[PDB]
Amino acid sequence: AICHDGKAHFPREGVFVSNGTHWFVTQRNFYEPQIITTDNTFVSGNCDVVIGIVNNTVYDPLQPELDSFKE
Amino acid sequence: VIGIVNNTVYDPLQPELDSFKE
Amino acid sequence: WTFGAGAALQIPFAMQMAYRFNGIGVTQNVLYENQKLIANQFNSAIGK
Ligand SMILES: *[C@@H]1O[C@H](CO[C@@H]2O[C@@H](C)[C@@H](O)[C@@H](O)[C@@H]2O)[C@@H](O[C@@H]2O[C@H](CO)[C@@H](O[C@@H]3O[C@H](CO)[C@@H](O)[C@H](O[C@H]4O[C@H](CO)[C@@H](O)[C@H](O)[C@@H]4O)[C@@H]3O)[C@H](O)[C@H]2NC(C)=O)[C@H](O)[C@H]1NC(C)=O
Ligand SMILES: *[C@@H]1O[C@H](CO)[C@@H](O[C@@H]2O[C@H](CO)[C@@H](O[C@@H]3O[C@H](CO)[C@@H](O)[C@H](O)[C@@H]3O)[C@H](O)[C@H]2NC(C)=O)[C@H](O)[C@H]1NC(C)=O
Ligand SMILES: *[C@@H]1O[C@H](CO)[C@@H](O[C@@H]2O[C@H](CO)[C@@H](O[C@@H]3O[C@H](CO)[C@@H](O)[C@H](O)[C@@H]3O)[C@H](O)[C@H]2NC(C)=O)[C@H](O)[C@H]1NC(C)=O
Ligand SMILES: *[C@@H]1O[C@H](CO)[C@@H](O[C@@H]2O[C@H](CO)[C@@H](O[C@@H]3O[C@H](CO)[C@@H](O)[C@H](O)[C@@H]3O)[C@H](O)[C@H]2NC(C)=O)[C@H](O)[C@H]1NC(C)=O
Ligand SMILES: *[C@@H]1O[C@H](CO)[C@@H](O[C@@H]2O[C@H](CO)[C@@H](O[C@@H]3O[C@H](CO)[C@@H](O)[C@H](O)[C@@H]3O)[C@H](O)[C@H]2NC(C)=O)[C@H](O)[C@H]1NC(C)=O
Ligand SMILES: *[C@@H]1O[C@H](CO)[C@@H](O[C@@H]2O[C@H](CO)[C@@H](O)[C@H](O)[C@H]2NC(C)=O)[C@H](O)[C@H]1NC(C)=O
Repeated sequence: AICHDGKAHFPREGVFVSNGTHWFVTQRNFYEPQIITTDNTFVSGNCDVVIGIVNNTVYDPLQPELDSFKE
Repeated sequence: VIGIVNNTVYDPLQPELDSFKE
Repeated sequence: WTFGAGAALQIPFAMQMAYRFNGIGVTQNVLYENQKLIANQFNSAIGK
């Protein structure tokens, strides 16, 4: 899973992988990394339960649009 | 549909948009 | 199950269990949150 803001994100359909520096989410039968966003994942619980969770940032697709909207 | 029921469905984007505007 | 189709691909057993749980229609968060209980139940069943 991924720790973003104190919440545990799990992939909707796929697995989290790391190429050494960055984290992506990809389907389980063909490597095509995708940026980890709220659409690829779903939240469940907090960071204190899962074993092996890792820190990372989860991009929010609505955030850039909201920023332009604010501007 | 037979058996449907009143209830409210909360839209996640609604609080974000309304909070931005307010 | 990968070794049943082609070259065996390593995967942590917890992740494999999440895959199986998703296969039986249960969200993998259930396992990732109850892993200790599932492991204890499996060990107890094997002992039995
Ligand atoms: C692990 O993965 C990350 C992500 O990069 C992506 O995966 C890599 C494995 C590799 O295939 C990349 O081609 C692929 O995009 C690697 O980290 C770097 O990420 C940046 C941006 O994604 C890539 O961009 C490259 O490096 C510069 C980044 O600014 C720039 O010269 C080029 O990017 C162009 O486009 C970006 C878009 O944001 C723009 O900002 C730039 O200014 C520029 O126009 C260039 O394409 C890098 O390829 C990735 N690698 C490096 C060294 O920067 C990471 O390297 C990779 N590590 C390993 C061991 O695989
Ligand atoms: C993912 O990120 C969170 C937040 O960084 C990690 O949780 C840990 O939270 C504490 C406090 O928010 C961070 O500092 C802590 O301070 C207390 C003060 O008493 C100290 O006792 C702790 O040892 C800790 O230093 C802490 O940086 C942070 N830990 C990490 C590794 O980031 C959470 O651990 C991260 N998830 C992982 C590593 O799987
Ligand atoms: C299962 O659910 C449906 C609801 O979609 C029930 O439809 C029944 O239709 C009657 C109208 O004739 C509804 O009005 C009430 O009926 C009862 C008799 O069940 C009557 O005594 C009342 O005075 C009133 O007219 C009724 O609400 C509704 N019945 C129920 C239980 O919901 C259908 O009957 C239901 N069947 C069972 C076994 O629950
Ligand atoms: C879910 O909620 C809506 C709103 O109550 C229900 O639609 C129906 O809407 C009418 C008017 O808003 C409610 O009164 C009705 O007015 C008409 C026109 O005057 C009249 O001919 C009817 O006899 C009735 O008095 C009506 O109560 C309301 N129906 C219900 C059950 O609340 C809709 O039916 C609700 N659906 C379910 C499964 O509860
Ligand atoms: C879901 O059902 C299972 C039944 O297989 C429950 O697993 C076990 O439930 C017992 C009842 O408490 C737990 O006993 C434990 O005893 C130890 C003694 O030191 C202590 O850690 C606690 O007092 C604990 O109660 C046991 O930990 C637990 N897991 C096992 C046997 O592997 C489970 O509690 C149920 N979960 C629910 C209803 O949320
Ligand atoms: C898998 O095992 C390794 C090794 O235990 C873990 O990495 C850490 O490595 C140091 C030294 O080898 C140990 O002292 C730590 O206990 C290890 N941390 C943990 C949590 O075990 C690695 O983290 C383990 N991965 C998972 C998901 O448990």
